Amino acid sequence: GIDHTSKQHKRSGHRTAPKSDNVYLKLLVKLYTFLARRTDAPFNKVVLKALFLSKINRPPVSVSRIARALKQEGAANKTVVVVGTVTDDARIFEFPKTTVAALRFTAGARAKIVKAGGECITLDQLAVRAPKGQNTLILRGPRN
Amino acid sequence: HLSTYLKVYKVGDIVDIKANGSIQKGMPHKFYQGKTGVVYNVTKSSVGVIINKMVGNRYLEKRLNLRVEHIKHSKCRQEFLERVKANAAKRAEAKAVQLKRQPAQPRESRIVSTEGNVPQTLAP
Amino acid sequence: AHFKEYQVIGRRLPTESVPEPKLFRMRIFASNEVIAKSRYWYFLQKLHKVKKASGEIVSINQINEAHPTKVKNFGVWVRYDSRSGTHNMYKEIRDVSRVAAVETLYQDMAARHRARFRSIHILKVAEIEKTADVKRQYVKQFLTKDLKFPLPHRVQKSTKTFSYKRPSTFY
Amino acid sequence: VLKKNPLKNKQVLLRLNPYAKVFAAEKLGSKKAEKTGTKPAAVFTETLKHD
Amino acid sequence: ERAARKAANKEKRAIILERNAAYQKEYETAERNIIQAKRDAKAAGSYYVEAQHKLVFVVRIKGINKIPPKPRKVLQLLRLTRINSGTFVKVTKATLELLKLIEPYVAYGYPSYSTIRQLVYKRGFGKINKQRVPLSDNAIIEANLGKYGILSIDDLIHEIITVGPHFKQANNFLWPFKLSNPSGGWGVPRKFKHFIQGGSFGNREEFINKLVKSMN
RNA sequence: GCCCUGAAAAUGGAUGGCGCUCAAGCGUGUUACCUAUACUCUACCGUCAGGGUUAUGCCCUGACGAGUAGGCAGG
RNA sequence: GUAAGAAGUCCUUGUUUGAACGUGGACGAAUGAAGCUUUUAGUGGGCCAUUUUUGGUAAGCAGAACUGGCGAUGCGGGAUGAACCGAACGUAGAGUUAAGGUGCCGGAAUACACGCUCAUCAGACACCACAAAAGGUGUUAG
Repeated sequence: GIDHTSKQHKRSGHRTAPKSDNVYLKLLVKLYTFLARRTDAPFNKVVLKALFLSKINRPPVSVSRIARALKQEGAANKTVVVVGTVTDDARIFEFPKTTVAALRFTAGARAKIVKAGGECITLDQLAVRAPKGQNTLILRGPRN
Repeated sequence: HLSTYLKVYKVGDIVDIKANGSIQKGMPHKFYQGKTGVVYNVTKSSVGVIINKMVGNRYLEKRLNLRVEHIKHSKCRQEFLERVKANAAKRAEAKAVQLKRQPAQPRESRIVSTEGNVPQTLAP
Repeated sequence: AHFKEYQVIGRRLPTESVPEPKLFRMRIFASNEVIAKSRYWYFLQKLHKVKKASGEIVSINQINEAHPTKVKNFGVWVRYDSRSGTHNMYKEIRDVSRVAAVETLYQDMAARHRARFRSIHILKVAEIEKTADVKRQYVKQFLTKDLKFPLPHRVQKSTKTFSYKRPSTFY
Repeated sequence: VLKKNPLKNKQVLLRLNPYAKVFAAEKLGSKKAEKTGTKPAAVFTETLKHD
Repeated sequence: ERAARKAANKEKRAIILERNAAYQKEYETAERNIIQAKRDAKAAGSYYVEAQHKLVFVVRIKGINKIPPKPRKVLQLLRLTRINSGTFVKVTKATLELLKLIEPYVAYGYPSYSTIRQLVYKRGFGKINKQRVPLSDNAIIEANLGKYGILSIDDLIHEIITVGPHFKQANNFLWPFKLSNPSGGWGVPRKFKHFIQGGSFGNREEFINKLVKSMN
């Protein structure tokens, strides 16, 4: 016998893969597994961890929250990033000309961004633009 | 005991609670006896003391006021401060070590002599 | 096991106020140095106020017999705290060495009294130089002039199971 | 893939501890000691033998 | 490039051999000087006491069932998790109290250089983050404990036996030794008495070398 | 210290049985020996962890494996 | 109970004869190896053992306080046995052992050594645990 101390055969949790069955999302995690493994940048590991999350833990993030983030000092021209979904907001009337990348945009939010002048981009295009996450600003939605 | 009144207690100092029977006023705290707490504020008549009291399995924080007659200066940190100052001196001397503490080590080799002390043999 | 005699000395640890304390010595019969030192401290705790942490041993040594082929008549004092207050015993053993005398003594006590190593205390083993100081009759039996005696029953150890001889025990 | 043991297999012994070669040359375990004749004390032999 | 690799290897190897020769000289002159000190005291009629042992080797003797909680925890602390597993420990008051607590369940003593060398050579396994890696090469030690200047298995043996500044780190790098039961046997019929009472446990102070050489 | 007695019934009966008397009994000591799913070494199965790699996969390394009520997963 | 340091030590002067805050400069016993929610099964006054302690009498014992184990647990030994000794389990092989044992049943010395003992149903773990307090011209050593 050994007189164990650590409750052998632990599983460690941590969601090594997503529960989803979306093949495109699986392409995305297949790409970011390569990137986070070979780059050494921490941004890619963050994004890969976020891709496994559920709908409950991927809340939507608003245009107004993005504009708040861009009102920060020395953070106007950064490429903002929401792994989840991006919603419109009719409470704000003035919107910047920023670049933003996300899985899913709504029609109204995409229209607002395009109207202000910027562009709406996917995560793979964000990868071929900025692999290490250089000049990026990640955002997250209110959980509760 | 008049020396229990010419005793400055500044915020930060650590003191034990030991309430004497000779003063009926402010006899505190049945089990706050031989328990140590630092002082947070002081008024006349008065000193503040805080103690970490455990309930369940968490230490909550109880602040209190006591008469000066019951409290007493703690000699808890005497060797701590002495060792800190000696460590500063030894670090200066090094800059010019094992300043850390160490338990009792095994005593080393030596020689015992027989000049007038011949060994005395005996039995039960 | 086969015992040995060990000289042991103890120093009880110096202090300020008292450098070089008095170096008490003892003779022990025991298998090895560990048991010898335990017995040393066991007797020293009884005699004086010392402790294995409060004292130290100076020089463990062995004592070999000066003449381990010369036959000798030993007299042994023994005592054992049983059942009453302690009471003593004098025995005589004809042997070559103090080690053999002590070994056969321990065996004889275990046989004849059911008294054990833990129970027994050795006071003094002493060779008797002169005849006529030998008191016990079973040792007096063997000091007579031109002693002879037979061994009338011989029984021979047999290596085999079967024998074809109707064996004989003669001499 | 397989643990090979020193104290056998002089090759893996010599992979480590290359002092072993000259150790075995000078032999350094059957090594003789410088002789001396420091006799002991009368008090020592006395207190050993008795009293 | 391969020549550069071989050059670095040759440099480190020469360093190892001079270090090991130095250690051999140290050990022999130390023991010889202790012997001559004993002889000098004897000639002058004085007595010489050797330094109290500072290292001990400990071996587990009892299984896991019906062990009380305090010795169970102390054995966990000393990494004696199973029967016949063993470790070196540095002896001070703090450790002597532990040994007093776990005396019924362990046999310990003062080890020799020969048995330390045999253990570290035959059953020497190391920890590289984890995992009980076999040593098998001086590079595995020069990686991890080259921080402390221990470039070789013999340097590690030296830091062990001569108890050094980094004995703690070297001993924790050393996985607990996994030993078998002795080939000649335990001697005594019944184990669970003291070494003095015809048992096996407790301190025996020199015969642990014999025991671990039978068990390894 | 050992031995005898030192009271206990009723189917035939048990130091486990045979039987043992300088013992095959009592006490003690020295060795050798038998022997477990225990310890050591190796292989294989599975789980867990750590690494590597254009693929809920492939490779390397190591530690572990009791189980009722009951829970989870793969089939 | 508290303490065993970088949320700590030591220089720098504005606000009640001085305290607190603030400005900036120099620097520690041993051994061993995360936290946060969320949610629901089964069990929620059962049995055994040790040692602490109160009360106890024909004898036993009754109450509380830890701890360990069985319950859920197979393996070797005790001739057999839920809670005694050892030791905890993947499938196999080789070696070494534990506890217990080596006249035959039965694998292993009718081994070695020192003594004692003869029982008209000896003994073959004891327990000033019961018969119990002694008796005996049986024996041995003091």
